[PDB]
Amino acid sequence: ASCPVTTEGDYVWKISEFYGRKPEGTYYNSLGFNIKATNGGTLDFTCSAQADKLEDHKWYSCGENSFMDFSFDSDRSGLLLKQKVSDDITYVATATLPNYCRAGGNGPKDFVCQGVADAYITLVTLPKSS
Amino acid sequence: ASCPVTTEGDYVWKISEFYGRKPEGTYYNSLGFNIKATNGGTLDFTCSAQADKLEDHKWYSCGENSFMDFSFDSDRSGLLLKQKVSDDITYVATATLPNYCRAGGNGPKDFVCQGVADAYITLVTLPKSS
Amino acid sequence: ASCPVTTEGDYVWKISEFYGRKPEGTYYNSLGFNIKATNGGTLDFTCSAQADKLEDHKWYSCGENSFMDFSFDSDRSGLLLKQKVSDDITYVATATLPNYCRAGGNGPKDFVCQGVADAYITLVTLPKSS
Amino acid sequence: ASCPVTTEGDYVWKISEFYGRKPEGTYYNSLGFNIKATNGGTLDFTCSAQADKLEDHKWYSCGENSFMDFSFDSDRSGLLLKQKVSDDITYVATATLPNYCRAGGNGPKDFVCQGVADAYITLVTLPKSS
Ligand SMILES: NCCCCCCCC(=O)O
Ligand SMILES: NCCCCCCCC(=O)O
Ligand SMILES: NCCCCCCCC(=O)O
Ligand SMILES: NCCCCCCCC(=O)O
Ligand SMILES: Nc1nc(N)c(N)c(O)n1
Ligand SMILES: Nc1nc(N)c(N)c(O)n1
Ligand SMILES: Nc1nc(N)c(N)c(O)n1
Ligand SMILES: Nc1nc(N)c(N)c(O)n1
Ligand SMILES: Nc1nc(N)c(N)c(O)n1
Ligand SMILES: Nc1nc(N)c(N)c(O)n1
Ligand SMILES: Nc1nc(N)c(N)c(O)n1
Ligand SMILES: Nc1nc(N)c(N)c(O)n1
Repeated sequence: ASCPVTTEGDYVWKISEFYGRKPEGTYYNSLGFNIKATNGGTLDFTCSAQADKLEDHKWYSCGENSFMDFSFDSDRSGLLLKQKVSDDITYVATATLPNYCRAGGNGPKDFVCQGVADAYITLVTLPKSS
Repeated sequence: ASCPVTTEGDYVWKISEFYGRKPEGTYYNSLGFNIKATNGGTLDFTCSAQADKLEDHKWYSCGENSFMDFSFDSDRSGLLLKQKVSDDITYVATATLPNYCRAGGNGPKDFVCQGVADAYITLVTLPKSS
Repeated sequence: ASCPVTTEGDYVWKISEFYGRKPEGTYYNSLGFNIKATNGGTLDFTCSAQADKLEDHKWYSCGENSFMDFSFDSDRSGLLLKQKVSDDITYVATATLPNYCRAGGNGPKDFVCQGVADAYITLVTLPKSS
Repeated sequence: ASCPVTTEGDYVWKISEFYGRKPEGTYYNSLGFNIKATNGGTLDFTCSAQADKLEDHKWYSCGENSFMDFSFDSDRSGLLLKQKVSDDITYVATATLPNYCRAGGNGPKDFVCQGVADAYITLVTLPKSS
């Protein structure tokens, strides 16, 4: 409404249901979130990754097939998405995914984090080239 | 080259590695194929479905998350894809996926089919509305 | 240690990282948890299900391939697992999966639940027959 | 019947619907097969792997969660399975998966292979230790 955020558009997607697990309270071993189109299109999918230790500032596929890559900066809960549409067109988008972490019960430094608010991202073309 | 087929374009995708299984030599219980962008974009994924009995002229998701649906007419090896880009824009596309079936060994009427040639599809906008 | 729970055995598995989403604060649309062997075997996997509305007291596969089924009673956070080992042998197992739900941000009655403690299940043979 | 093969048992599984793709007619980039219990138990799943280049004599998980690993010797179409049941018990099993390869259409040296017969494997305990 009067929120300083655009919540609909052909190049605007909603990010929701952020999850992550920090098995030792530091790095994530599991991270994910839902991505949905806002323009009445069909797109609605999970973007996630797992590893013994997930890295910051590293591209992960959103899934086995996915046309989308993502990267995370855990220090700022910052998400970066990338979509390469053609040889010459790539979109990127960013957001903060606010979340709350609490003890998960599976070890003395095990924490699980979940989103406390949705975020909206805008996809914008990267100049060809850098 | 001199083939009566367009093999590159922003709205042209390559279909390859068609597979299917007909457990009793009639209906499919498993069907799939690979879809790849031709314009240098990243898109490259598997579209598939399984059921005790897959139906002709029925939409199946390409995968759990997928932004794409497909339907198959097994009588003509005809594929139909659909992509709903927005409230008002939907693309559809069609092709024939030539294939060869041979005995699969898992029952006396078990046949497995695999693609013998790639196919190229063109995505075109459905008039709003029918 | 002095806890009234068995945490290791060939037929004892650890349940951890319970998650669930209640989009309208009532039924789950997403539920899952991790299952791990305690006896030094390799088994370690996710059991989950999604639907527009998940049902209580209904078997869901743990995953596409899984040899395990589960059911949930949301009124008591009660889990039931079933493993059919042979024509004549089926194991079942139960537990409570304690969890905490909090607002998820994706709608005014959206809640996300996560496990606050691990649980241990014991697999026991169902008499042949009921 | 009078076949020199055991087709049923608690430790005997049926292997069927072998598939593989050799993009350049040499190494596989995709390999898979179905595994089913013969004793009336529920087990029935796909074991597969993909990579730019799959390696011989290397363990691959059967799937993301799987309790089973496999390895393949492409020179003899030989399959090896491994199941670690406990700290001290591991089963292994072997078979030949007969198959036929034919041109797949997606490049001049692209071949796709599919099983021509089912195979039966027997799981047997590895002595503790080697
Ligand atoms: N006129 C067509 C506008 C809809 C384009 C939306 C593309 C979003 C994307 O996948 O980045
Ligand atoms: N100028 C942008 C043209 C590239 C658009 C390709 C969209 C293909 C699709 O997902 O249907
Ligand atoms: N002596 C063999 C004992 C290990 C059996 C564990 C089986 C657990 C299961 O999948 O239910
Ligand atoms: N008496 C119980 C016998 C059934 C055991 C089958 C175990 C097969 C496996 O997962 O290797
Ligand atoms: N929706 C969802 N949330 C999660 N925490 C996980 N792990 C998962 O796989 N899917
Ligand atoms: N970590 C994680 N979060 C999610 N939301 C999902 N779907 C998933 O599979 N994994
Ligand atoms: N005009 C247009 N641009 C895009 N980036 C996409 N994906 C699309 O479908 N149409
Ligand atoms: N039937 C089928 N075909 C395919 N090409 C793939 N990837 C799949 O998962 N299933
Ligand atoms: N809901 C849910 N929870 C999980 N722990 C996982 N792995 C999953 O895929 N989905
Ligand atoms: N049943 C099946 N066969 C295949 N060739 C493939 N690729 C797949 O994913 N599933
Ligand atoms: N290569 C391959 N073969 C299969 N039989 C299956 N299920 C799969 O996913 N991939
Ligand atoms: N006696 C027995 N041995 C095994 N190896 C397994 N898996 C099982 O369920 N029961």
